Amino acid sequence: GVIDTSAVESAITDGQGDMKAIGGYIVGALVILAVAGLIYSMLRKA
Amino acid sequence: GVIDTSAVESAITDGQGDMKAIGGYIVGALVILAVAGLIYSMLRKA
Amino acid sequence: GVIDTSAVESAITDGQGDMKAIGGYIVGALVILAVAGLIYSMLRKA
Amino acid sequence: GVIDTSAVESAITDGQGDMKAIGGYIVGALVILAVAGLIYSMLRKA
Amino acid sequence: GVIDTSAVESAITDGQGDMKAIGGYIVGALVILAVAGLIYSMLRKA
Amino acid sequence: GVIDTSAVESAITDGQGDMKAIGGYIVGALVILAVAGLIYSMLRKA
Amino acid sequence: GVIDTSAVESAITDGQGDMKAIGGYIVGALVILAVAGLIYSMLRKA
Amino acid sequence: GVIDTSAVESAITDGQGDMKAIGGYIVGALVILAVAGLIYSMLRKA
Amino acid sequence: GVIDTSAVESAITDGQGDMKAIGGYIVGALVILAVAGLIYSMLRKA
Amino acid sequence: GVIDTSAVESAITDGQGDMKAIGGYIVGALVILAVAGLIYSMLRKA
Amino acid sequence: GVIDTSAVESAITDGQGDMKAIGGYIVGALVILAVAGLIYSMLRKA
Amino acid sequence: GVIDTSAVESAITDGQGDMKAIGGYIVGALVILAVAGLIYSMLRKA
Amino acid sequence: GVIDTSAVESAITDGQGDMKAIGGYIVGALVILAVAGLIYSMLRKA
Amino acid sequence: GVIDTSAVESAITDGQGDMKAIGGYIVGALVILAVAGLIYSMLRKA
Amino acid sequence: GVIDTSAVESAITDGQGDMKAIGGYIVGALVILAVAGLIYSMLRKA
Amino acid sequence: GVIDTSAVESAITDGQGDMKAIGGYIVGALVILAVAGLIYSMLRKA
Amino acid sequence: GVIDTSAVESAITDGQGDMKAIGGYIVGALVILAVAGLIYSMLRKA
Amino acid sequence: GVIDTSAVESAITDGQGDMKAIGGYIVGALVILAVAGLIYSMLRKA
Amino acid sequence: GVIDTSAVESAITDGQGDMKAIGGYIVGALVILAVAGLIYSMLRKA
Amino acid sequence: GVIDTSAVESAITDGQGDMKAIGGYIVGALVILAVAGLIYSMLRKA
Amino acid sequence: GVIDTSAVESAITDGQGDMKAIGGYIVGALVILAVAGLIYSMLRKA
Amino acid sequence: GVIDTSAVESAITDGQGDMKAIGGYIVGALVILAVAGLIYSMLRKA
Amino acid sequence: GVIDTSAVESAITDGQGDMKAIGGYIVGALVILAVAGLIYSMLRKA
Amino acid sequence: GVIDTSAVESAITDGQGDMKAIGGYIVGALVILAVAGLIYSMLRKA
Amino acid sequence: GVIDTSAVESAITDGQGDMKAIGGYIVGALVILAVAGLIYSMLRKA
Amino acid sequence: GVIDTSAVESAITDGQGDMKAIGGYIVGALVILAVAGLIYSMLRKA
Amino acid sequence: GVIDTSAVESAITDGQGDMKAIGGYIVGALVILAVAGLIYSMLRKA
Amino acid sequence: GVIDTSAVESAITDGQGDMKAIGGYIVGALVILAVAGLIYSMLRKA
Amino acid sequence: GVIDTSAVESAITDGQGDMKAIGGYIVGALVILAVAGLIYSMLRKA
Amino acid sequence: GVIDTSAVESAITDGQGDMKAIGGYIVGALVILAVAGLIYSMLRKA
Amino acid sequence: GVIDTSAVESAITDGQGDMKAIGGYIVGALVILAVAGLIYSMLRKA
Amino acid sequence: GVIDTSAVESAITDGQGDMKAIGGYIVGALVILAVAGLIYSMLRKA
Amino acid sequence: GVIDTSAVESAITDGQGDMKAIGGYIVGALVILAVAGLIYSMLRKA
Amino acid sequence: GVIDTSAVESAITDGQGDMKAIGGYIVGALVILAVAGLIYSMLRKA
Amino acid sequence: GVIDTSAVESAITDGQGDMKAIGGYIVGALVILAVAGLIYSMLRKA
Repeated sequence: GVIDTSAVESAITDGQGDMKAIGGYIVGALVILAVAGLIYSMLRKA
Repeated sequence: GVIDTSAVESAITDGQGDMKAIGGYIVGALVILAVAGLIYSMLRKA
Repeated sequence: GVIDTSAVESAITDGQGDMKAIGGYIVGALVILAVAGLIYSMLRKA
Repeated sequence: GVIDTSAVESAITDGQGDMKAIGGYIVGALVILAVAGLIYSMLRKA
Repeated sequence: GVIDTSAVESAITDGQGDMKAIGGYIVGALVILAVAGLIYSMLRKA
Repeated sequence: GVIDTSAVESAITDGQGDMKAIGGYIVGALVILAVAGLIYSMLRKA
Repeated sequence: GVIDTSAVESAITDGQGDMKAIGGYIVGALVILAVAGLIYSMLRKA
Repeated sequence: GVIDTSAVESAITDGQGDMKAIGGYIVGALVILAVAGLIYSMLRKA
Repeated sequence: GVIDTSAVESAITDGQGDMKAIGGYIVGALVILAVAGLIYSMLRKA
Repeated sequence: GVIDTSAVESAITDGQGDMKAIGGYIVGALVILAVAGLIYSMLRKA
Repeated sequence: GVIDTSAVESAITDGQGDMKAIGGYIVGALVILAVAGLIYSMLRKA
Repeated sequence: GVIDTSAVESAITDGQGDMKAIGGYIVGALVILAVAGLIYSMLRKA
Repeated sequence: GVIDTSAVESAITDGQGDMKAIGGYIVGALVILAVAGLIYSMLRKA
Repeated sequence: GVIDTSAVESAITDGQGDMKAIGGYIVGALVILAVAGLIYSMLRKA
Repeated sequence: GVIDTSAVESAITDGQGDMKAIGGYIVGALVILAVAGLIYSMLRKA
Repeated sequence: GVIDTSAVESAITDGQGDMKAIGGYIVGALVILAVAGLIYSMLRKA
Repeated sequence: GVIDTSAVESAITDGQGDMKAIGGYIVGALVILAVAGLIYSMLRKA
Repeated sequence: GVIDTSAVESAITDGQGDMKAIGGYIVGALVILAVAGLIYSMLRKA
Repeated sequence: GVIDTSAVESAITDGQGDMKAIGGYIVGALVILAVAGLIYSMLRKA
Repeated sequence: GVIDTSAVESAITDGQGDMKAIGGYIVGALVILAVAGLIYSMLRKA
Repeated sequence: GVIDTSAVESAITDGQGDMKAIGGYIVGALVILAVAGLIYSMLRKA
Repeated sequence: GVIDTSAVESAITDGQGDMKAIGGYIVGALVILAVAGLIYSMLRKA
Repeated sequence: GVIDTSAVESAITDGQGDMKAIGGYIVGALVILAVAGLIYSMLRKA
Repeated sequence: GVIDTSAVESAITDGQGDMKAIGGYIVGALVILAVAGLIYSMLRKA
Repeated sequence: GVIDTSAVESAITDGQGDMKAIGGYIVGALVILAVAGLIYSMLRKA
Repeated sequence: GVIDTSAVESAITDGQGDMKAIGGYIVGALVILAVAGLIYSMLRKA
Repeated sequence: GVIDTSAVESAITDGQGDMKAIGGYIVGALVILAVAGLIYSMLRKA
Repeated sequence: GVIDTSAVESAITDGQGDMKAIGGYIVGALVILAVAGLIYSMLRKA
Repeated sequence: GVIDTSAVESAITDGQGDMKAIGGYIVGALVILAVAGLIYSMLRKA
Repeated sequence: GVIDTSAVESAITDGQGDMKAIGGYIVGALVILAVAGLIYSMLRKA
Repeated sequence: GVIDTSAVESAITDGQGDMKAIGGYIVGALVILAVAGLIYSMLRKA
Repeated sequence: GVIDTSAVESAITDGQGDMKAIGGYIVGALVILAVAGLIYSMLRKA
Repeated sequence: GVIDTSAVESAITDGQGDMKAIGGYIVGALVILAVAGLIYSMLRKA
Repeated sequence: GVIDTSAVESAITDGQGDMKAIGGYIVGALVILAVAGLIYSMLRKA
Repeated sequence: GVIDTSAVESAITDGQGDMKAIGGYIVGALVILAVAGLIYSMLRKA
């Protein structure tokens, strides 16, 4: 008997690996929103 | 007479054993989702 | 005359005996599924 | 006959146990959001 | 003639008996989800 | 038959219990904002 | 012939019975959210 | 001549008799599943 | 010759009869879910 | 055949019934906000 | 030969019939939400 | 010579005759399942 | 088939109806502010 | 020799014939679900 | 073979039809808000 | 259906009611300023 | 639709009405100053 | 498809219509201030 | 069936109750501003 | 030998054919939602 | 295969079309505010 | 796309137009003051 | 509902009260100027 | 063996293709909102 | 001796052959579902 | 349920408390202006 | 992939374009105020 | 003896092979959704 | 069961703590404005 | 006598042997599903 | 195994790319507001 | 990332540039007042 | 059995960790707004 | 695991960086106002 | 947890720091006005 669930350990890892990519790159675009909003509020201020 | 259902006791155990692997490693990827979502909500916040 | 169906009484009993094994050990693996699913749903929740 | 659903009682308990972890630690991050938002509103105020 | 389906009456009863266990204990973990979600929504609220 | 949804009655109650905490303590910080704003307006006034 | 689906009539009723509990107690916690939000908006108002 | 198939009429009747037992008691356990599922869905709902 | 499949006509009818019971009573519990959900959404609304 | 969806007609009605309660009583608190704001603006005016 | 699937034509029709009930009455409660929300927004407006 | 297999022609016909009964009446109970399932899905829907 | 969205036509109308109330009565209080401000400026003038 | 499997050609055809009935009428009830869901989403929208 | 998805073409159309109703009538109430807000701002202006 | 926006009609009225108070009493103090200024100018005159 | 800005037409009119009062009565006191100044200059003259 | 934003064209127009009222009548009261101020300055002059 | 939205009637009432507190006490501080401003203008006057 | 799975090629094609209908017509109703939402947001905007 | 998202191209266009209406007509009312404010400031000036 | 800010060009122009009116007519009254003051000083002179 | 604008009635009164003080005491110093000026003119006279 | 998932490669591509349409055209309507809002803020400004 | 299981080799092959047909054509209809779902989610998105 | 808006009663009170400070001390500096102006006018007088 | 945010570049430009219009024409009316004020001060001067 | 499960090793591999296709191409369409949503949120932002 | 909302009690407290900082230090800068304005008015006075 | 069931021991072993192949390789394709689903959920998330 | 989330890296980048466009061009219009406001305040000044 | 706030540096500069214009030209008119006042005082002198 | 939700404890912590970063750095930019606003108000003051 | 919120640290910094630009350059224009106002007051003085 | 509002303490301080600059330097120019006015009054005196 057996069952090599070793290709899982690996394969799942890539899964996390890509979500860090999506997870990071995603944020990169929320900063543009962010800062562009501080500035927008600086100008309308004075 | 007899019937050695001892290879079961064992063999099934591996079954659980691998599901803890899938069961754990699976969660590892739900945290990436999770945290990447707190941060996403921190940035859009302020 | 006669017919010793006593080796049956016994032999069948083992039959039940092993099915409790399969029957129990089997469930042991449905809990791993179970709990690993509550947790999976806790994380995706918040 | 029988069926030892005692490994369930236990195993499920851990399930709750971990969800209190996820459940608590999760909130720990909603306070950071929270307070960081009161302050954000104090500054923009005056 | 006969057929003692009395060991059934009993044996099935345990079946229900254990499902109340699984049935209850299962819910115990859906409350943790539940409440942890009210609170999560209280904090993000104000 | 049965289903002890008594652990709910309780468990949910804590849920409300904590939201009164969050609910109160939250307000404690909206007063600081509040008063600090009356005063801010008193000074700029005269 | 027959089939006593009378234990259903009953057993299902409890089902509704408990959902009124969950159904009510659940709402009890949405009011805390609610009111705590009117007040939160009263203070930030003036 | 003859053939007393009267012990059949009877003996078969018990057969039905026991299947009503199995048939009923069996259902008793499908309600536990049932209700425990309505409640499970009430909690996850709100 | 013959074959009195008249006990079927009847016996099956009860079958439908009970499924209307299960079929109705079942729905009775989906309304509790339903309404308890409209209200839940009314409160969180305003 | 049949299916008494009459307990729905009723049960849903209560649903609306309670939302008028929440719906009305909710507004009662938006007037306090409202008027308390006209007055707040009368005083700061002159 | 044959197969009277005429009791279907009918029986299914009731099925639609009741879903128009649920389908309509359901909406009746989404208007209460709706309007109660326009008004809620009128008051907080001025 | 001969062999009157005419009592067959007939006798078999009844066989079909009863299976249309079982065959129809059987379906009558699959509609109850059916419709009771559309409705069940209408309610949980909205 | 169908769907009586006629209770909407009506129900929404009341919605507008009440907002004219809030909408009008609201203004009634902005005139008091208004005039009380012309007069306030007449007196401080001479 | 022979074997008139002509009563099949026919008899099976009815089989398809009725499944178009069940197949169509069945869908008639999935539209009610469908549309009643677009509308449900229109109202909750604005 | 076949499948009359013609009752769909129609039935869906009504779906759109009603959403134009909800869609229009809904807006009718956003104008009341709108105009009542221009006027509110005219008065507080001078 | 309904929505008793009658508690508004009333409640808003008080709003105006109090602003007449603030509105009047406010002026009472602008006369003191006023007259005290005519006199101040009479004396410095001759 | 509508918006009765008729209570304005009126209410504003009173506004003018009172300013004629303040406007007139105010002048009444500038004549006393005036004449009392001609006389003051007549006496100091000769 | 469609969307009758014709009730807007109209409804908004009234909005302007009333603001001309407020806009005009408002000025009517700034003239009283105005003239009453020329005269006030004529008298104090000589 | 049922749904005790009676704990709402009450709970919401407190909501209004506290907003009268915030609503009143808030004004208490706008008078200090107010009067302190009349006096400030009396002194700078003469 | 053989097996004319040619009536499949065809019959399945209709299957796709109807899903394009459902698939298209379905979208027709998501645009009404869509646009009616842009407009809803235009009005509440200014 | 296919998917006629051509009814979108169109339908969305109307969406823009109406927002130009709301968008323009909306401004028409901000000019009345505007000019009525220049004049208001001309009069109070001299 | 577009935005007809042409009704502005016009509407604003009237704004200037009326301020020339107020602007001129206003001066007409400062001459009366003026000349009436030269004469007042001629008489008191000799 | 309510709003105790009674603390205003009072609080404003003090406002007038103090302005009579400032208003009177202020004049006390304009007499010293006054008389000291009659005398100054008596002496330089003869 | 085989499986021509080539009709996927294609068919999915159209999927993206249409979402660029919806994706673009959608934005076209967010600019109208956008600009119409800059202008709205220019006018109310001066 | 012998046994020509050569008509099998062939005949089975057709079996696979047709399942590739069913297997492919089947998928063709899961893409329509698929894409029609991406688009459905694009529209409801913005 | 509850909501201790008692920390408000207090906290707001301090708010008034400090504004009396600012409110008083502020005036202390308007007297210096005041008197220093009577004297300035006494000296330039004679 | 793609996303033609080119209709933005353009559309926004018009936005600026119109604000220069409002921005300029607006000033045209502040000069009338301006000059009409120099002259007003020249006349009252001598 | 034997059993060439080698055509499996291969055949299954294609299975994975195609799911990477579906798996990838599928994502290609979730990015369009994604980005088109960042942009949608950038525009509505400022 | 449980939920340690104790890290909230604390964490929120810091929130208030920092707002007292911002709240105080903020005022420190409104005094500079204040006093620098009394003096500015003393000098321009005499 | 005898019976060499030794070719079984062996032959069956291969049976298990191949099922590990099918058993493993099968899973290899459930991971592709799995991961491709985490990622699908990451993208739609933010 | 694999999953080419490389088309993401790219595709998301464009997302940021366009938001810099919207982000910049957006600001271009807040300066027009800005400067047009300094000038507006220069003119009304002197 | 980035944000070209370079169009600001420039655009603001023009802002100052025009205020020097308004700032200078404005003064040009205060000299006319000035000198015309020295002369006015020379003539009335002797 | 088991389930190592230890990688959560950790992973979530980073989540908070980064939100303190976003949470702090975010505020750093609200001070620039803040102070730049005190100064802006100092200059326009005198 | 991880999440590189390092592109934030940076990106936000630029945000502050640009607000110092807007923040400074903005003030540059409040001085022109300022000084141009001292001078304006010097000339009108003598 | 935490929140370093230490960069505030500092940053705000500079805010005061610069206002002392503006606050002082501003006065420097009110003395020039002042003295230049004493002298102006000395000369016109004798």
